[PDB]
Amino acid sequence: QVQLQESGGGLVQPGGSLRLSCAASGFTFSNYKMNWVRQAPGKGLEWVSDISQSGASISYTGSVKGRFTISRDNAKNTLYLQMNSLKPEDTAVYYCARCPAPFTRDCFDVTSTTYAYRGQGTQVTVSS
Amino acid sequence: QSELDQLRQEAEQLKNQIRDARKACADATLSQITNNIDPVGRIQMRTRRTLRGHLAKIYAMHWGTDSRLLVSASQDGKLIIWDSYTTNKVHAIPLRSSWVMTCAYAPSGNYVACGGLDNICSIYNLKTREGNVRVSRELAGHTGYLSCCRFLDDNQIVTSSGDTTCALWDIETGQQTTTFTGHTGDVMSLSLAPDTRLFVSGACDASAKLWDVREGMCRQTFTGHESDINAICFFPNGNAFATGSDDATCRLFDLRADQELMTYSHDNIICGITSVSFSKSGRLLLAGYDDFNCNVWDALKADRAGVLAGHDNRVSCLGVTDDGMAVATGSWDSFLKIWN
Amino acid sequence: SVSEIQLMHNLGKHLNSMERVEWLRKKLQDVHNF
Amino acid sequence: SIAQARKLVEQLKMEANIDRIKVSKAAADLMAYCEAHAKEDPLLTPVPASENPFR
Amino acid sequence: QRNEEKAQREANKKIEKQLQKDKQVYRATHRLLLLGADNSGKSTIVKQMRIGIFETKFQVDKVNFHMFDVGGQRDERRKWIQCFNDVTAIIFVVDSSDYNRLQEALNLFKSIWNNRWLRTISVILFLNKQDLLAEKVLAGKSKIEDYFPEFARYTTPEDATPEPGEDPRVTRAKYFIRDEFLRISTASGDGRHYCYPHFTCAVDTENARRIFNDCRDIIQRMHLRQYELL
Amino acid sequence: VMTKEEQIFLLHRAQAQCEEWDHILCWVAVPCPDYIYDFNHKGHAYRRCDRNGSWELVTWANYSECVKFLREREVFDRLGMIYTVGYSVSLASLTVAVLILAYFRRLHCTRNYIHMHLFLSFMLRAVSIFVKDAVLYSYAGCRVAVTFFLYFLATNYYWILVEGLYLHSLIFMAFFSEKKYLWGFTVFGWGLPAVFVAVWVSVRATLANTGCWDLSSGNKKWIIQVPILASIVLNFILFINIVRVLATKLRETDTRQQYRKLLKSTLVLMPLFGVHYIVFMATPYTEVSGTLWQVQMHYEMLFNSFQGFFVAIIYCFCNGEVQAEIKKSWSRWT
Repeated sequence: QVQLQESGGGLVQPGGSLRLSCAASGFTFSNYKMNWVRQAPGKGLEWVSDISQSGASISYTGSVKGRFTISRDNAKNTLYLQMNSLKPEDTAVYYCARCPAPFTRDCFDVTSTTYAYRGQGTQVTVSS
Repeated sequence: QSELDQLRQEAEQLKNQIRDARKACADATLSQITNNIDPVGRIQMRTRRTLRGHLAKIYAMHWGTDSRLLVSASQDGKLIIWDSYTTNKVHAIPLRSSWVMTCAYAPSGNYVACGGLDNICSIYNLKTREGNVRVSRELAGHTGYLSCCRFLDDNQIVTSSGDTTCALWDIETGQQTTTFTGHTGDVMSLSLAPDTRLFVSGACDASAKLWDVREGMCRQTFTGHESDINAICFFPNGNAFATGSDDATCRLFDLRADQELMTYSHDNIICGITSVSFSKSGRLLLAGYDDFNCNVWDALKADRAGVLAGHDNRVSCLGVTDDGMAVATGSWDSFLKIWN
Repeated sequence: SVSEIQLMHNLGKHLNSMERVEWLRKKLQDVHNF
Repeated sequence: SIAQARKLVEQLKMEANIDRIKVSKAAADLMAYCEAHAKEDPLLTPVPASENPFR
Repeated sequence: QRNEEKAQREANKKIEKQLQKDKQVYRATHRLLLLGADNSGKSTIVKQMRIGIFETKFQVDKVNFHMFDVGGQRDERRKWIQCFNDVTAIIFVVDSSDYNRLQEALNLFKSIWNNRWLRTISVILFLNKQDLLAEKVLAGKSKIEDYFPEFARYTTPEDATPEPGEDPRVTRAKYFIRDEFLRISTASGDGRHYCYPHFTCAVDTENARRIFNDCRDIIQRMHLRQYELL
Repeated sequence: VMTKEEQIFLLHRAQAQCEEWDHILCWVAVPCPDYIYDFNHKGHAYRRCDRNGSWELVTWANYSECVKFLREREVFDRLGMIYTVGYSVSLASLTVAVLILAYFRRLHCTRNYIHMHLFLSFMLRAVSIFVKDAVLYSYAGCRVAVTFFLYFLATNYYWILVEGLYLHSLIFMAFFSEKKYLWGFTVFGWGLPAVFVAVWVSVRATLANTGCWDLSSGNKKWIIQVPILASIVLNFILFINIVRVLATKLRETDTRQQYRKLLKSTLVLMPLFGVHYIVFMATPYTEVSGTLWQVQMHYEMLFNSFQGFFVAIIYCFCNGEVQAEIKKSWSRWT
């Protein structure tokens, strides 16, 4: 079964750090490009970042650029998102989205409302 | 809160209560059981009658139950009903929607259906008392694109759409009767059982659901794929079926066993399967890759018996005749070839 | 001028030359021997 | 979410109550059916041009 | 008897006559897919060419165009977008005056451009709502740097022609947006397909001719690519 | 101009008039006879008359003044060799090109349909010179080899125009209906050359019928060359427009890289458009002894011979699209 379970997420002071772990099962982690998407309260899903099969090609949404760090470990089938600084604007639930087709650069529908290959996700809360 | 967390664990524990039952009923495997069966060897099949006359890409086809007439659909609003024996275009139906993604020939041969991004499965009467063929009616009511619409009787048609619902209709009055819900993704393909009391459906969520036609409930769900299921078809006896997904593998699931029996994967193959159809005996599986060719799999050994390399684009639609005489194969090169 | 046609013409004239030349070369030789 | 969860846990009830059999007794069925009906399939063995409508 | 054979053979000839006449019109019409988002302004773009799935029919210099606004379907595209792998062009519309949802448009552009089936279709990119962009930039309340951190390190390109009597802050805002779509276009584009970005407002007397001009350019370049000229 | 046949007829007329005759003139100083074309006509032939009234024997005669006017062999045979090798490989390569583009159904685009006709057109021009060479250098027997040479030469200079017109129409006509005018091109490629070739045969059979129609008759030679020279200026104008447009397309896809690809695309277009001919198009029939004449024939024969070879390599062998069908049929055959 294609399952994606996310770890971390919690209460944090502004300007803190937190690491999110996404464990993958029921597929070859090595072939699908991964993604991180967050849903702000009363707001649509937004794309945050993506990582290619080999980790070479990494992007970010700009609103978080050079503050969020995304890494993947094909050995343990684990996808990470190292949050270095935590702005109060990034208070949202973080899903560990996976691209639909394995060996393709295109990554459609990872930000869809009802996407199949997106984990349950963990709520990341930033406050005083 | 606490109530929602209880339901998540209660439902998840059921999955843990099924997976142990599934692994418990795995004393043997299909691969080791049929280790001594005499191999099929090499299956060589060559083109017999290439059918030409589609302007645009062919998206789907269907064989008549007479094993002689086939109907094909292409993205130029044309349903052509071909005569396979003689290569003669019996009808060329002009469609209101140039965008059609599926078509089915009725077992009686009186009607044909098609639907696509128009969100409606139109029915065309081929035995009109007047010269040409017309639209019998429109089955409006779906929300998504019609991915596959096969026929139960002259008056029952089962349809699947992009709105994650399979619908069973009634042409006599054109109102939807039974709605199948449960898929979390776009539904791509169906398969009617030989007894017509069941049908399996594969959606864009790596899950194939077996449905009961008369009851309107999903009695069983097969998971084990890694990407969208693009085609599905029953085993000839109706006690099993096979699927093709975007992860470039084909899997045969057993209805009674409840788990996947055997997968059809090759190291060289990294292209999604677009169409699957069993041979009449069920000993061969034919899978149409978007790697521009079809591969004939040994259905009890996972050995490529043969390749139907004859197309200049994606293999769209594949079918085998009821008697199992020959295999048609549409494609996006607008040419529908027949192999044998 | 198409070169190939021009050169057809030119080799025509060239033949005209040695050919007609030899013709008389023989005729006037007849005449002298006479 | 709570409404569907009580339905979804109900849905998995019927799936959990299916009467499974071992694939030793189930894979043999496709093994046995593919042997009996092998003789009547004109793809598994070549069909002569006389019987073949397509040759 | 073979009397039935003659009847079938003449019905195939009658069918073939109609198919030839339908081939001429099919090749004479260019099919365009009109993508975009909820606020993109495809609604007001089709009002210029008015002179479930929805088709818009118009002609420029006696050349018929079909424009399809696929509106009836869900938010998942990955399977209905494959149908339009034969279209002349993709008319993509973007809201240039909503920087929050501008990144969404860039990701959609990226998925279209790099698709295994659409990697040969050129895009006629339309940056609608340029009028709302003028006022928003001069307002100063919303900053591009809030969403795009590289707008600070960006200068107005030398090969950029501002509109008559235009504020240069807007020109630098416009052309940063444009370059964001073109940056994706050139990263994987191998001459198979090209992007044709354009700056349009809701009040334009145009975009019928712009599509016609860009469509002719797309048709010109496939000939040259066939000739190995490009 | 004056054939051997005419010169024999003129001497025969003078013989019949004489009927002493010495085989050249009817007889002492006699003006060198007008009827002998190559004689010096301001000179005299001489005999001696005896005191006895008999012609002086050795009969003594002195024709030294008449023969006043009586090296070039190696010059033309240099030109013969350079193209015979050139047109040989041109025929060998093109016959491969037509057969490769014959049975490949997937290569039957209307563009490759013009390529078939141009290749076939270069076959005739590459063999009609060999037939002309065989017939003449190796009586309507001969006159068909000359007439088929002129027609199979005009078609190749109009089938280059047809192909250049086809590429120019694809660009400068907004969504050119290629299949609508495809029939018109094929009539214009082959049929229009025959319009003036047949007219030239009309004017060279009823007015100047002497010999095998292989000598210049003044303005009568312009019935073929002028209409051919109208497809060298026209094709050069099309080539200027197409190279102008391909510059614009590269300009709006980088500067120096685009400038390069532009040169590469122009060099492969030169063979197909035949902008070789514009160089020496205006050259009239110059003296063979001319320095101009020698260089432009050495250039022209060395370039026209391999023009079929250059086109076959460029447009049928180093073609990305054509090699795709070979590699697919390579897998399906091996």
